[PDB]
Amino acid sequence: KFSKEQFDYSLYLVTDSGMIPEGKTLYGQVEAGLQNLVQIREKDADTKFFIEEALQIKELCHAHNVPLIINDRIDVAMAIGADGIHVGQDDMPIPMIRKLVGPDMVIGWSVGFPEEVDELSKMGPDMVDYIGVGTLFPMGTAGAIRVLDALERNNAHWCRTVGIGGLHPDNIERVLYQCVSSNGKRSLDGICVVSDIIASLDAAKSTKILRGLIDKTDYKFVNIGLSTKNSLTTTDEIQSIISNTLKARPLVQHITNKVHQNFGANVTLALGSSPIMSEIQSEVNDLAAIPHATLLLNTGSVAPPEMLKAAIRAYNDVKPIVFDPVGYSATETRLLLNNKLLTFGQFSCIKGNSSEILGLAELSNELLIQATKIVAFKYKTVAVCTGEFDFIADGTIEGKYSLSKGTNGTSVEDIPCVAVEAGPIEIMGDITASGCSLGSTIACMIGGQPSEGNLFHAVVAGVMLYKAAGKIASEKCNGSGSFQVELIDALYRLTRENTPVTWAPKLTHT
Amino acid sequence: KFSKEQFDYSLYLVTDSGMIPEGKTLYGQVEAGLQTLVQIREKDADTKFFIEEALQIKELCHAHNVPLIINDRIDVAMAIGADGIHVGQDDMPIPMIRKLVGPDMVIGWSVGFPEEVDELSKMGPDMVDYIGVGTLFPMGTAGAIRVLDALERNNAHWCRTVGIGGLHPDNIERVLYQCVSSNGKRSLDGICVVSDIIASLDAAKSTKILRGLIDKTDYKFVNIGLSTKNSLTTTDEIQSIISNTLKARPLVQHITNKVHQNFGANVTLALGSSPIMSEIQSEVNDLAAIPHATLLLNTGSVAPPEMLKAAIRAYNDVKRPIVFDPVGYSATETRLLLNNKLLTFGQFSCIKGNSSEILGLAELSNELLIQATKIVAFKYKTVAVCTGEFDFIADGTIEGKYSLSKGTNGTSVEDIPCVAVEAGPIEIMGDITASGCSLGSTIACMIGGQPSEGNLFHAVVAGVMLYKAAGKIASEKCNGSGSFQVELIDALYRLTRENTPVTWAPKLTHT
Amino acid sequence: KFSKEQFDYSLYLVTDSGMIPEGKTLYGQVEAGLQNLVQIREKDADTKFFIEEALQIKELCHAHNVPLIINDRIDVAMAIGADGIHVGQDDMPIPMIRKLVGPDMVIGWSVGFPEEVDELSKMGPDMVDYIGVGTLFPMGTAGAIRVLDALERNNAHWCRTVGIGGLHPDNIERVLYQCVSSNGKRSLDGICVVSDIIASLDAAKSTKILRGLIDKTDYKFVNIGLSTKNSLTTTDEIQSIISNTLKARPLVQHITNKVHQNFGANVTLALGSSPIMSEIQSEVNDLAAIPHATLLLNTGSVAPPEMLKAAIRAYNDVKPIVFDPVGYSATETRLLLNNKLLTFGQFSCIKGNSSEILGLAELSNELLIQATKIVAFKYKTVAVCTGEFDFIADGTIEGKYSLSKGTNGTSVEDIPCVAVEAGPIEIMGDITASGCSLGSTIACMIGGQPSEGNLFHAVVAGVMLYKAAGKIASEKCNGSGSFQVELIDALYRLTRENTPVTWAPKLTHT
Ligand SMILES: Nc1ncnc2c1ncn2[C@@H]1O[C@H](COP(=O)(O)OP(=O)(O)CP(=O)(O)O)[C@@H](O)[C@H]1O
Ligand SMILES: Nc1ncnc2c1ncn2[C@@H]1O[C@H](COP(=O)(O)OP(=O)(O)CP(=O)(O)O)[C@@H](O)[C@H]1O
Ligand SMILES: Nc1ncnc2c1ncn2[C@@H]1O[C@H](COP(=O)(O)OP(=O)(O)CP(=O)(O)O)[C@@H](O)[C@H]1O
Ligand SMILES: Cc1ncsc1CCO
Ligand SMILES: Cc1ncsc1CCO
Ligand SMILES: Cc1ncsc1CCO
Ligand SMILES: [Mg+2]
Ligand SMILES: [Mg+2]
Ligand SMILES: [Mg+2]
Repeated sequence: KFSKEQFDYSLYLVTDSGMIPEGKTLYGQVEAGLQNLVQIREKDADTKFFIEEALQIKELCHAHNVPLIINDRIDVAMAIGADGIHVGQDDMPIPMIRKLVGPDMVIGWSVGFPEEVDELSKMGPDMVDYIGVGTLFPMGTAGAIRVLDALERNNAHWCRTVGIGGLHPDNIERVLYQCVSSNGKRSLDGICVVSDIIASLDAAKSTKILRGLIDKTDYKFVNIGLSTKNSLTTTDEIQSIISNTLKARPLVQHITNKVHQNFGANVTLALGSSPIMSEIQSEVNDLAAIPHATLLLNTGSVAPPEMLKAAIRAYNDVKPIVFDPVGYSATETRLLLNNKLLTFGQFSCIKGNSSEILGLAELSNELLIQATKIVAFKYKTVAVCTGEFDFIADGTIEGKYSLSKGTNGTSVEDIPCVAVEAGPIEIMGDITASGCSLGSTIACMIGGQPSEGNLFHAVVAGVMLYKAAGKIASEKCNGSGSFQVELIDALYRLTRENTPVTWAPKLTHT
Repeated sequence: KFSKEQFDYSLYLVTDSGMIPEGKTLYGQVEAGLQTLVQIREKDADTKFFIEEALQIKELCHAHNVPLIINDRIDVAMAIGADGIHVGQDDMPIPMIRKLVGPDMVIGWSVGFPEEVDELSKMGPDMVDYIGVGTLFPMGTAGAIRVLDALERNNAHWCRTVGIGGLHPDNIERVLYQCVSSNGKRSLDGICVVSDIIASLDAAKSTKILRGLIDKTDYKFVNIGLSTKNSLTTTDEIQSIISNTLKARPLVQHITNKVHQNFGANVTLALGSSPIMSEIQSEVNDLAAIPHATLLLNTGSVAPPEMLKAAIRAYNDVKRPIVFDPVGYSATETRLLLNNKLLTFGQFSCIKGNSSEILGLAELSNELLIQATKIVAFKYKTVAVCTGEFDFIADGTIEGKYSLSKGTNGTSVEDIPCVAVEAGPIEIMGDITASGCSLGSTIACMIGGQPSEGNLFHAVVAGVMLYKAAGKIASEKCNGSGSFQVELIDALYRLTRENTPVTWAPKLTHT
Repeated sequence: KFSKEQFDYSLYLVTDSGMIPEGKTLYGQVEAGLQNLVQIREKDADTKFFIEEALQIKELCHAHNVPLIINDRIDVAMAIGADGIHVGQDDMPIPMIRKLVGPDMVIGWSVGFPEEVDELSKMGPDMVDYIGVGTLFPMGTAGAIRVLDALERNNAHWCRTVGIGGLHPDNIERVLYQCVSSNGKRSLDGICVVSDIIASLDAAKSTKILRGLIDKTDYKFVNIGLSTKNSLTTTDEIQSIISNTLKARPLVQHITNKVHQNFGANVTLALGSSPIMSEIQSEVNDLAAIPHATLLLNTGSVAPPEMLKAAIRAYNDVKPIVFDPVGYSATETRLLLNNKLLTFGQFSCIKGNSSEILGLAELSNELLIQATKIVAFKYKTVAVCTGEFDFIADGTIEGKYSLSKGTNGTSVEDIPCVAVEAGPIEIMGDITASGCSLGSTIACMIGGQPSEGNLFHAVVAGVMLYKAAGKIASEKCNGSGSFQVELIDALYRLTRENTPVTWAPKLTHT
């Protein structure tokens, strides 16, 4: 026997016999990754060849102290004395299954939505002693969290969790990283690979690899210091962020809709850094390669979800993206298109206005502080919420993740959030590409940071310089038209003078 | 719950959802059908829709007092208080299953070979409390008996049986009828039907029609007297037989190899009947419709199994008689197949072969040929003829009788009527070609002549004399091979027109 | 250099790069069969990869003392100093080629017809120093000989010959065997394999194999003594042929047209041996396997050339066929169908009447003796020519063949030919299947022979017993109809009495 409690879901290898590399058995693979938990899925063979393959492997496994788990069948295992069974949502009811296998056998369940964890919990312990969460990629992380959360809300502590579907080395760290509860108390208990150890020409190696990622603790997703800063941003600091980004001249690639095209192009080389509006898929790897490049990502744009994914990755592969979802919560179509981009990579910063920043937090004023803080954490990013008060929460937690210990209780309630204001300036809401352009700005700051830089300040820097240059234009203008041209000026000037002690905006604490 | 001893396998409906007539449910069909025993096959669906589906039906059955059985899915079975579970030769080991389901519950097993009945028995009672015999048609009856036998050679008296695979109304009586143990003590306990109640646009009526056949007990496969005759054929009888076939002038169609083409052509119109040598398919249904038609069937011939099955079926659809001459049952791999295959296309009125061929058909000296003839003629429910120095003529039709699992009231392969027709050494008879093909043409002509009140046995025995008779004569009147043949045909031509069987050379003994 | 005269064409390996078994080079193959002459054919690559592959191999070869020969090119070789070149009929003119490569270089030519050897010879020596004869199988042997003959008729002694196209172990002996001149002086100088050594998984082995066959001397094609008998057949002998074939009961399979079907069936078991008319392809191997089986082959029959080839081979594979070509020289279609069967296997005996026996000899009375003798030799068989005098020539030469030394001068003029007569019996020409039935007879004799038997006498036996039983019937009959039935009798009787001292026919010498 095994005790439910000795079940280590670290790296959970689920098989699919029909996809084995030639000149290699299944026993041959499952052995390799055993030397670096295991379930069997055979939804096709003869339930006798099933029982033979299963016994042959149940013994390999017990030699390594690891248990064995079976699929759609509740006859087989029983008949071969297996350690547990894992059924999908359209397989057999969870009560019936316990009535046969009785207490003492690990029961896996596939959970995609939360109405399912509400069920899972309306059954108590000794039924569903774990679950494999939805199908991340073919819902992604965002959905993984709606679940990890219905767990806490239901205090379902007995049930563990393993992430399943789409997992690879080119995305594992990220799944493990942003797949933490909303309260930060519960993360994922493990990962399920398939086409990664099974279909591998050398499963000795690949299993080592996926181990390297799984029990590391450090997702450095961007080459900029992620340390949690509690102390407001200091004049000397904003000053050096600018001095950096000027000395640096970040190449900021703009994938964006058409209105912001010219505007943001200037707002960029006004900040004294070169811009590139390229929506060509073959370049994305050549650009992201350039010394200080930085990616501005706008939604709505005329570009296809293929090339957006190509870029989000092209940069992540080299370690800093700024993402502007506009609207991202207006129409059905925008809703999708964003959520889909949001599973492609890991973003350095998500900047949105009060509608967008509530939509992402999953639907006033204190509210907007609660909200930015969610979105900052949920997507492990510095989130920015543009308004009369720009709020700037930091949810990156230094790049830390763990298995099922979550984050040392660092909820979506207690992360560093701030406030940048200079009172009523309605006439910033009456220019186009205004928020899109706070993006180009935030973006230039982040790009100019060196390794030892700090990501939070570079954003909090950007939001000042902009709110600052925005108070000015608003004064020196006759309306909208001129407002824009005086804003681009106020930026071109504010920066070359580089004397932050001047700047309009007051920086509070949330 | 049911007691194993309460399962009536009569009509055993095994489902397959993915073939339901539109504007009809499964419940919908399985309800007309319970107006016995039901099994549920879902080798595709979701184990959960499965379970819901299994429950919807378990009630339906229990309402008509009939039980339900699952398939491969032993868990589903347990899970829903299923009455039995039926698994295949490559599904879960029987032991394992009994370990989980434990006694009280029925276990079906798909059997097809005898090696499998042996295993079945080396496990004894309370394990496999019934089997489903192979796939009859896509092996056949021949190989259903091979198992029915191993079952009796292993007194596995607990194990019930059901025939399955290809079972339709155009072949159910034949299957029930010739699927009996070699000792005539055990027959099939019931039938499995699938495509025929389910895909029916009127399951209500298809179930009735399958009842009709299944518990009836009379397969009148040929429109001739099948009574078990025990007294030797009498001269008055062989005389009337001839008088009948002369006066009715039977049509004898000849599917036969190329040498026997002209020979038996004459041997036929020399027996006062007309011969057709047609291997045309379009025709068969037209010919076998002629008032006295009869089919003589040789092998090796150039025609395709397609047309042969076309023809065998043709005549059987109309209860007209078939004569079968399997050339070299073991001659060569290829012929072996061909024949074992045709032997499952219909119900023969007579099988005729030499010693080798009749040892081939009995399934491998002198007393031996009597035993063997009795076997071949019982196995395939027919009057079978082994030719040699002595011709032996066993009757195996048991009067067209069949029953369910009561087999045949203990009438084995050993105590059917077998006789014998010798007239001394005539070596010169096998030294002419188509001699056995031509004994057929004769047997074919004599059965052709028979009317309803006729009698199939005596009619075979008639032709075997007439032949061996004209055999003796031709031999005495020749000077070689070539001359022998022309004296034979002539001997026949004369013998009959004078029809005085008081004269004839050949002595009719008992086996 | 190599001297034309040191060129040993034993086993001539011509390449086709594009058909090499994986994990095996071409160098890798050509080496193997070198350790057990060689030409290169590359009608596709770049004439530079050609020149590299060629040099790489020209050196492998010279290490084994073997020369190298090239294909359609007269530039390459020259450029790579090769030992010879082999051009087809649609390649470059043979004069032009000599004008470039000049004397001293072996020039191969592909010759299929004889108008080509007439050309080949209208050029003298030093041009075409060899030829590869037609394309045997995809014309066959029969055509190989029309050529080997236009050689002699032209006394072209300089030119050697190699057989090419279709050669394999399952037919090599036969090609080498019946491919002898008409005068017996010149046989084939060697064989060309391709898809046999090149495409082989183990070319070490296969090259050994094709060597075993090539420089052996003994084609035992039938399990019956082939010795050349000069002494007429003796009564005691005919007597024992019968005693044998009766004691034996040969299973004689009859593939034949429909008229002879019944007749010959009797004429068979009259000779007290069992007959089988089977035209089913799946049986041919089961029958030919039976203790004393023997094949009767009739033309015209309703059977397809596929199943005829299946049988001719099925028997040859087990070692005795009797072949009756009727007509075989009437219509265009018959003409083909026969010539085609005549390349499928090796026949123990070819029985034909005076039209058929002239047609085969390639178009009176002395003539018919000259003719049967040709056909007997040409197809390395005992040929029988039915007439008023049945002639019986023996052209098997004991199963001997050699490379290019032919047969020790044993022409188509000087083989054992005889004559069986019993004067005018017109009424044998007025029954059907008469010659077809001499076949069934000849056939039963041959079948009953044991290893130590002799094939010539068994035929010469058959032709008596038949001419004998034919004189009788002709006497004891009223016309045709009865003639047949008294003939079948005379055979049934003649044999069981077995007292040859009686028999009508006189056996002369041709
Ligand atoms: N009433 C106000 N008072 C002070 N600043 C304001 C303001 N309204 C807008 N802003 C400033 O302008 C920026 C963006 O404007 P907004 O809140 O409308 O986002 P948005 O996504 O709608 C821009 P777009 O026009 O490209 O869609 C902010 O970052 C903020 O600093
Ligand atoms: N030695 C013998 N003595 C007496 N009768 C014999 C005999 N051999 C054959 N016969 C007779 O000839 C008929 C068939 O004999 P047999 O069975 O040996 O031929 P067969 O089946 O090989 C015919 P085919 O040539 O079509 O294959 C019978 O009616 C039988 O009585
Ligand atoms: N004028 C004659 N005198 C003696 N024998 C003769 C004869 N004419 C035919 N025969 C005999 O009959 C045999 C075959 O007859 P034939 O020479 O016509 O060959 P064939 O191919 O024409 C026969 P088929 O009728 O089957 O086509 C010979 O082997 C020979 O012994
Ligand atoms: C900066 C930029 N990026 C893509 S196009 C473009 C405009 C060239 O002036
Ligand atoms: C008897 C026969 N059968 C088909 S055709 C035929 C020829 C007519 O004498
Ligand atoms: C001898 C023979 N061969 C194939 S059929 C046949 C006729 C069966 O009497
Ligand atoms: Mg915006
Ligand atoms: Mg027979
Ligand atoms: Mg002929």
